[PDB]
Amino acid sequence: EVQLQQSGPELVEPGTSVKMPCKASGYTFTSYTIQWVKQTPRQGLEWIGYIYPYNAGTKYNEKFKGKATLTSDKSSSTVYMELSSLTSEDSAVYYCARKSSRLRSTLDYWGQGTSVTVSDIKMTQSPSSMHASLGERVTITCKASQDIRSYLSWYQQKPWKSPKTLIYYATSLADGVPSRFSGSGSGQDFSLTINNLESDDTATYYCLQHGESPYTFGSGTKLEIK
Amino acid sequence: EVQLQQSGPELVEPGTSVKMPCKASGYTFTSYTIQWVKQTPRQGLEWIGYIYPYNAGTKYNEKFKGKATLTSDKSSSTVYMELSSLTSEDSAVYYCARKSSRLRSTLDYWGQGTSVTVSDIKMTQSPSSMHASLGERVTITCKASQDIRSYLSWYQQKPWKSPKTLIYYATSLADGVPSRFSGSGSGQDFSLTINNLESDDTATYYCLQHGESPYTFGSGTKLEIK
Amino acid sequence: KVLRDNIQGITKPAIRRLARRGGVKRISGLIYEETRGVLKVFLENVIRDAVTYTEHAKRKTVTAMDVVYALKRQGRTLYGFG
Amino acid sequence: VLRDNIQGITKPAIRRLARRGGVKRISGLIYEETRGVLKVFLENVIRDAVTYTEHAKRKTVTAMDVVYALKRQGRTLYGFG
Amino acid sequence: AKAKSRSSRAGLQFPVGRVHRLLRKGNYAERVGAGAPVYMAAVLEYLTAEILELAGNAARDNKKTRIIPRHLQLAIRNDEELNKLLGKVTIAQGGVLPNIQAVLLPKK
Amino acid sequence: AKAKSRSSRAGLQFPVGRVHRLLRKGNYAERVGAGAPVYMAAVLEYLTAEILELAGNAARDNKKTRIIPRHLQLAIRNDEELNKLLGKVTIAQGGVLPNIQAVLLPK
Amino acid sequence: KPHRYRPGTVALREIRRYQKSTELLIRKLPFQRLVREIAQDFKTDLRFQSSAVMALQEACEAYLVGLFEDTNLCAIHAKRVTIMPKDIQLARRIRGER
Amino acid sequence: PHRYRPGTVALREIRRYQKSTELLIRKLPFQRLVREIAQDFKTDLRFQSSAVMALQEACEAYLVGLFEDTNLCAIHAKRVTIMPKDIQLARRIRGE
Amino acid sequence: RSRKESYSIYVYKVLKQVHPDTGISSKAMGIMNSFVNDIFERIAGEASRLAHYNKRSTITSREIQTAVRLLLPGELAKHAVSEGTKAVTKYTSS
Amino acid sequence: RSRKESYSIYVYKVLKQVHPDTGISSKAMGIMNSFVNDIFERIAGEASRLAHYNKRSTITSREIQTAVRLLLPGELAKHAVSEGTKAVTKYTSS
DNA sequence: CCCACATGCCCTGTGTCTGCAAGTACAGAACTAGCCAGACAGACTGACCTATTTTTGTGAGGGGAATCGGGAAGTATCCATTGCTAAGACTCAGCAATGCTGCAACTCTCAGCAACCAGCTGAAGATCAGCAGCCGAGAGGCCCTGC
DNA sequence: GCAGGGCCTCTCGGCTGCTGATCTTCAGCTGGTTGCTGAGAGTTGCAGCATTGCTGAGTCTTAGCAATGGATACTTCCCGATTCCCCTCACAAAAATAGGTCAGTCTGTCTGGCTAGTTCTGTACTTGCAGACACAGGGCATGTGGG
Repeated sequence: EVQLQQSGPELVEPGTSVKMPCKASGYTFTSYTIQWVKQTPRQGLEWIGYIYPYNAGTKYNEKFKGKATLTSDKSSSTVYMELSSLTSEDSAVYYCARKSSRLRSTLDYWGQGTSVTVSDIKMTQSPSSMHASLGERVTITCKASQDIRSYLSWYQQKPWKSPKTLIYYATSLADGVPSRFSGSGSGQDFSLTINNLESDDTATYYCLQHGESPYTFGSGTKLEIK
Repeated sequence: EVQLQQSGPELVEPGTSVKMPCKASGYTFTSYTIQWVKQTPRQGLEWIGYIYPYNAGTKYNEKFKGKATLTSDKSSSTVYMELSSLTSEDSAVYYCARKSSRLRSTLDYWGQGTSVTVSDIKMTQSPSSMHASLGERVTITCKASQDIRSYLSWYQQKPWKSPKTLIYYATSLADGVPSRFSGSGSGQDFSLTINNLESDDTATYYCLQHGESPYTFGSGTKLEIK
Repeated sequence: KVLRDNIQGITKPAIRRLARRGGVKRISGLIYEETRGVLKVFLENVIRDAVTYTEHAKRKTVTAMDVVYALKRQGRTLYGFG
Repeated sequence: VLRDNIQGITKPAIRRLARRGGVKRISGLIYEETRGVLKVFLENVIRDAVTYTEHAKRKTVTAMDVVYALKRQGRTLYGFG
Repeated sequence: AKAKSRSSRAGLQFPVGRVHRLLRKGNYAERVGAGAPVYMAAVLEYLTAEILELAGNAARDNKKTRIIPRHLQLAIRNDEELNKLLGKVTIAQGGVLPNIQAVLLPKK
Repeated sequence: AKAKSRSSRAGLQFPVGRVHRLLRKGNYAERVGAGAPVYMAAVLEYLTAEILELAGNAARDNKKTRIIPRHLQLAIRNDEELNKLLGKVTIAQGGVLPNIQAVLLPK
Repeated sequence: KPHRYRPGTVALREIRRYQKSTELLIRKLPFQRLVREIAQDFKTDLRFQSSAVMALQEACEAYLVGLFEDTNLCAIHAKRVTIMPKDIQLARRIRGER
Repeated sequence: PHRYRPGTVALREIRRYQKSTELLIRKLPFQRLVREIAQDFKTDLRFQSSAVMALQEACEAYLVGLFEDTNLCAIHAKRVTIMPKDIQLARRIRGE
Repeated sequence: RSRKESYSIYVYKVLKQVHPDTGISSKAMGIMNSFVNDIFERIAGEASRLAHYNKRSTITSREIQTAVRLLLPGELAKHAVSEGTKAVTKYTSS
Repeated sequence: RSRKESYSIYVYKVLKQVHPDTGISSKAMGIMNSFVNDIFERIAGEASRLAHYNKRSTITSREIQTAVRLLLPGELAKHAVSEGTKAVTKYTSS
């Protein structure tokens, strides 16, 4: 039902500007904020900012102010992000994802991604890479920098696909996620546990905190199966 | 609080038209109809019609259609009555009186009257005139023609003054009327009884039906004290 | 069965008739899509509460009484169906 | 006995109410209309408040009576009980 | 002693006993007074009598010998107090009051 | 045995016992179930926690260490769902949201 | 030359015709299909009473007629006789729906 | 001497009064009006100090909410000056 | 069946008392039933709220009269109060 | 002189658990008490109406959950249902 | 200003048809008559908290004079809606088959009430330091006028 | 578009007050435990009613056209609103004081809920019948396009 359509790859000359849409459908457009995430292989996922279509309110990351500017179009149910003065360190995949105004809620639905190429609290994931069989138990830790009151989420990203939400509020299962995945912990120590594995469970797992104004993702954990 | 101002006497040339105001105050002007009553020594009180300010709806006596025309002005809370083609048989005192849209209610407040001089159910009052002492008991009868289901009122008119309501619904005391007056009866037989008399009880007592569309007053009963 | 795109069954003359009963003399051409959207929003809001009542009563059939309660809790009391 | 205190709602006060309402230019006939609507609202609320205070067999109108009078007209007020 | 209905005792046509049972079984108060059902029946009977009489007058003015939702709606909407009482109430098959704005009529 | 509050049993801060007493003495039904006061206490605590957290964030943005009716009003009015829930509610000394129409602004 | 009524005459005729009757102005089968299509998003394999569908239709048509009355009022305020989506939005936003 | 063009001071006042929370009607006149209105329903009445305050907050909130709709109607009619006809239209659409 | 228990016969009695020759249709009967139920619920809820505000445990004719005053507009309240007082007095007189 | 019985000590505990360092004023305290009372009455009344409609006599967590679903909008209802279900499950285990 | 001919919607008619009004068994709820025990009423009493007062200093409101700028009335174009035709098409109203669901009407246990008890929670009421309001002097923002 | 002279805030800072977060004590409401019973679950089996299909007669939608009217732009004027200054007058804050009200505690009664019995009113079903819907036709207001 909920879909967040985006545009295709954008080849762009350095020094110019690019604007991409985040047309949304299947839900009340004004009741959910639209957050924007950039992903580079150098530094993984990074949070740019969000726009609240209800009152056109925005909030940007400290390091992304000026570079990015967010606008909303309530008539067409579309949200744009504009990047100005495109530097060489701007070639990445930009994801727009939906998030409710509730402090407990997280990024539940994402866009397929827009590949743009130009011609605080640190969250530490202890296992950088892991290997396991088809019926084993694995566990990922997301040791935090400061105290976040259970405001942590877990995402699963298949290769060249948008992330999928598994856990929110550090313990609650997402919509449609099987009971195999189970999160735990509060404060500064968090954990993700996958009960019995499959060939499908091969992906990279991220942990995101939204307890304070700049949202920070985890380093990532590439999981190998057999 | 509730007061219905009118104009003074108006000497008028025959064959012309006259408009008199009924400016109202002290109540919600739109929630009550304004009824118009003409009084001649020849035929006593007669009913012309009413206007409902809430929806500008009117209803006229069949003998008064065309002769009279009623309009309302919600801005100044004023009701006007127009008499067209003024014939010599138009010299009378015209009263405007308030009446709620409730079928039980009757003409509670009246205007002072405007003296205009040009240069069915028959309701029978048994005693045409009566005499009594300072402390006796008297009874007036208002035998009706057809069946009116308790929709009958009693009025007291001092000479050269507007009528004052005493009884409505054939039994209910009016507002401020002492308990000496007591009405009774239903169907076709009605009675008004004043328990103990006073020197200020000398007046003419009328009875009005409003069970059917043309309202008809009683012939009148002149009461003399000592 | 699966229904698809039934908001267009509220035809242009039907909206015209509703406007005429509403006392409207001249109707713009963009009024019809706006009216369809408004009607869809209203119907969704009412039917959500009706279905909530129906599933609380542990039934599979939506009843006129459930519709009446759903309307009543939105300040839109309806006389004639219960 | 108090007479004609609706004129105590001065023109600057109505201007301030409009400014808080986001109104930039105010016509000269707005003030009488505002006084009328304020009087209608106040009568409607005070009638219910007095009805409550006289059902309670009291002769002092209380903030709780005012709150109930507002609440039964769809104007719920937080902060007075 | 022969049974006398409370409706007959109070001179009403609405059921004082049924109204009392509905007041008791509706979770309104811990206990219900004796005269409260009588007062409730009287008020309800007066209201339905007024509405029905106005609707019957409308039906007679329409040259009809039977009250329908159109006559009920006409009676309710042509009276300011009944309109205020039933402002947020929809009457099925009642229609609307005939009303056209003045500026929509032809000038001459 | 030693007394254990139902709030402690359910891990709540709101009084399950008081909520049960208010449901029983409020003339809502003939009987009240065991888990109904727990459910109501949980829902009420969640709602007040959400409102208080938003109000505290607004107060921190305003560089204040206390929550006032202005902060409560800002928190409620800046949220779509909270505004829908409290649309017909007046907050004393809460003011209004700063909003000027575009056409009123000078060129 | 064939007879032709000037624009507005038939409009007032239809206003008088439809402000006097009580029938439902939307077709029953299209409205029922719309209702079932909307309900599919809440629970699958639902069933509706015919009286439930009729109650929904009466409520929806009353709501639309009242909204069109308010829209006409706003359009007349704007010194027009043509109702516009801006008038619809103004009426809905003053009513408290937007 | 310095003079601001018509509109600048008005916008400054809009920004000033949309930021504060104090009551905008004088307490003594509002209280006098409240007692005068109450005289029509019950003689020799009595008011708590907080009942009048609650009435004042309710009235001011109602007036601000009505002025917002009045401004919306004025803008719809392609003006910037609010008029009694906009007030009446706002009340009529609200259902008062 | 389960004894749907409407107000139809009472409404018909009132109709035959006010308009002896006028009938009624089934749809108008249902609308009148809905009206009676709605008004009963409104007044009963208001009376219960009054009792709870005043820390009473019983609903009395005073509660019903105050609820009638609060809910009915203008002369409707006056006439309904008169009818209720008359009926209560007659019932008390047995 | 008689146990006004507000929600102040509970709301202060919630405040100290969500924002440990900021306080609250008396006016905001009263506003929060009013909010809690209002929401309590709304949910309880809706649950009572549900029980009456379904011909029951007891208010259960199912009634409370349905009332919460009907009265709260969007994600508010979902998170409140989650919190209530979690609390009930924790309480059942004692 | 006054005529059309042409059409609309209103009134009048008998033939028909569905829906309302009336008669019966029949069962369930209401009335009666005790009896019981509690919620509320009548007459105390302390005692807040409302109201009518006097005084003071100052902040707001009111009445004016002038000028800008917005709203109102008038014009002239154009684009967008109504009115109409005939062609497709989707709705309706009637029939009849099936599987589904919403009940009714009996069992029983398990949950909730009730009513007693002690003891721990939460209220009223003192006391106090820290945050928020104030004053005042200082920075940069934007407005207005001139160029 | 660009520069310079008021005057108007957000921003500091340092005080001073009063309001919040705290500790103390008690009085009353909650929990623990027992034992009881009545409500709601669980499972049968019935009758109803929602579904889906099929037909085919008719009314209602749609599309395309052509040509009137109304909406929206523009300009000009003039009217009614803003700003500002001054002055005066009402508000607010204060300390007070009295008489009126509200509320609290006891006590005695009358009125409500609870019960078990009996009958009579209300419902449900089934009936004939006539208010009102049909279609079919005279006869009148006003229609739009003449003259």
